[PDB]
Amino acid sequence: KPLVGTGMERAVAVDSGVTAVAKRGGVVQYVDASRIVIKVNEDEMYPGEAGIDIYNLTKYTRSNQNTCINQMPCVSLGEPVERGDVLADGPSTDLGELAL
Amino acid sequence: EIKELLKLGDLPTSGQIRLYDGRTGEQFERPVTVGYMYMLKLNHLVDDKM
Amino acid sequence: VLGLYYMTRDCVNAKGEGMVLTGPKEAERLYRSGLASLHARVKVRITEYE
Amino acid sequence: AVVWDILDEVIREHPVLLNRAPTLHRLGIQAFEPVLIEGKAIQLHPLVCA
Amino acid sequence: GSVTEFLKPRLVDIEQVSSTHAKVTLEPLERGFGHTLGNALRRILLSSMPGCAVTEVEIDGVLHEYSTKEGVQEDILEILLNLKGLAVRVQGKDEVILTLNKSGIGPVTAADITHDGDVEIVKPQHVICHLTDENASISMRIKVQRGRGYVPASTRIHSEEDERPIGRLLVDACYSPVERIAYNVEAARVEQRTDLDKLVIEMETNGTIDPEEAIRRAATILAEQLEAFVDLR
Amino acid sequence: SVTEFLKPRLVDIEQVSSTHAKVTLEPLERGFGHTLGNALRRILLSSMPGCAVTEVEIDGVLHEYSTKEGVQEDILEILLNLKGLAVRVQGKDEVILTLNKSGIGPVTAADITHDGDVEIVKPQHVICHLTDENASISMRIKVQRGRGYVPASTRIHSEEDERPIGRLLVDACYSPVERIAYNVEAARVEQRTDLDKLVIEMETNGTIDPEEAIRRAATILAEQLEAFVDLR
Repeated sequence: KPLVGTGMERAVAVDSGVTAVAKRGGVVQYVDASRIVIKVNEDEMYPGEAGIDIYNLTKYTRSNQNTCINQMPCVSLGEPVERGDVLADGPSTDLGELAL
Repeated sequence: EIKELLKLGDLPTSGQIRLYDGRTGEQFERPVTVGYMYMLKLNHLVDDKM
Repeated sequence: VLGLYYMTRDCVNAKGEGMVLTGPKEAERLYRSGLASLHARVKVRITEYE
Repeated sequence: AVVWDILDEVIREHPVLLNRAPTLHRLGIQAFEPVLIEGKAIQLHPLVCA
Repeated sequence: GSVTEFLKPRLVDIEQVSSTHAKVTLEPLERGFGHTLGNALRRILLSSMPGCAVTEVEIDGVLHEYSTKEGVQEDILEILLNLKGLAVRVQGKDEVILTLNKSGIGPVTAADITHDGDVEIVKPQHVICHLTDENASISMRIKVQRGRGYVPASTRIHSEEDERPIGRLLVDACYSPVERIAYNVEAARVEQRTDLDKLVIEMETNGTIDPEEAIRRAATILAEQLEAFVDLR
Repeated sequence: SVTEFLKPRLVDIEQVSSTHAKVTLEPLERGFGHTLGNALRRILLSSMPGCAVTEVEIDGVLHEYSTKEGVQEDILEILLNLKGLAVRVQGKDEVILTLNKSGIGPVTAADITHDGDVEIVKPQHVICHLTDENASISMRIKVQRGRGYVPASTRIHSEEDERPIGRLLVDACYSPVERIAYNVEAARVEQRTDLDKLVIEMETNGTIDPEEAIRRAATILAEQLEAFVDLR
């Protein structure tokens, strides 16, 4: 992280599509370097729904400028998760904060 | 406020501290600014252009 | 330029000022021994040619 | 390993023309007698940088 | 009088506050010499103190450091970076092989390694990685070398060893065992005589070296180098 | 091995004068060149024992800024001439010398009243110039042995007011060396493209050969470090 920041890093990372954002809050069910599995809350499920969401993390792919695009899980097991929370740090990102 | 933060952390308020030369060992005559800077790496790799 | 200017500058009070020194060799000895600061005003013997 | 020794031998006095794009004045191209350094960047004498 | 003689300091005091932090005392050192020895010892300690590092990683199913293994929250490259942080003490043999295997969900530590009695871990609870699935299990084979200084894999591949297998992973080597050195000198009160000084050295290490032995080895190399100057024609 | 280290060779000793020389060597490991150079500089400049003239007394002078007739050179000037007298003492710890001249011409350092335990190495030095044989200059110089350089401020004290009227103190550089300057050069051995070659340019007075000077300095440091080495 940058020690001296301007407070925009959170917003810039959130809006930018680099990071994975959990579309529904809940408690995390499964964590792995490649995929993440989330369990939604009781009040969040669609009536008649599985209640489980899955994301696949881009591990190592070529960028447009031949740089590297990687993603890192950044949550612990059984971690509560709110909506809009950052679930997978992308490149140049730390805990949802931009880190060039 | 930056001075107050510095004094909370017990650092010298002036922000300039004394240093020693690695190879010679005597103090630099005047205190030298030492701090923490955010430095980046740019795409102009020297081994690519050479 | 910064080094030259800082080297030739004088300070009215400095360590070892006032002492008379035989030549620039001993001036080197004095300063590298840390016994007299760079800005000390002293009287030294010099030689010049034309 | 003999190749490096030969390389030191050949460059012993062989100057190289050195240019910075774009040449604006006749001082923009100068010749130097090279020495070998490690790395992938040309070391330049500080003075001629002006 | 007694201008033609010179006193000899001694390692008078050694104290350990942290396993990776010690301070020793040299006494008596006469005027001027304190800085000479302080600078010499600091530079030599930072340069040439022997160390043991990790220059080999073999993981079941891992083909290169860029891949991923299921059941591990950490990617392989960061596993390697943490492995760089690992510290190992070996005294009976110049190169050694360690082993790590674990199937339980949770963090793994250096304490879990399969090791012989001659291999010692200074910081056993240091983390290596985290496992997250019951049916998965980590299995690693590690090779430790004895070396000096820093030698990158870019220089390492110059050996051009033949028949290097796919399932081999090369990791950068950093051997130096000392992290920081500070020296401070000030006048002492010994034999009620003035113009003596006590020299205090402070050093943070990774806990793999006795401070006394390290300082003695530094003195040894410095004296050996001086042996050329004493012999000048 | 890790214990093994590169051993430099004594490549040359380029002598320019009996007191001026250059010594260079290679190879040296990263930082060893600077380490050795700094250590040698400090040791030679500040810790090499030697003898020098420290105390003087001239008949008829009240203080450093007094005056004396006949001689164009002033008290500060005559004492700074006495500053550079190259003298070495055979065995004796502490010796006293005297001179007294009257003559239109040069008062040369060779005129000094010889004593068996005292050897002036550069006798042709001219102490001063005298304008008239009608004037006489008599001085007594005082030679001690010790280490390092001492300025006057470290001896000027109210507790030392016992010095008799008409006594002068000289900043005495006991160290035989006049100049030490080390520079490092990037050299290579085998394919190791980075290594240190050390060049020392050095200057002494007449008393000591430069090779001996460097030798002695190294000897002193090695002796100062001998017991900390667990080896032989």
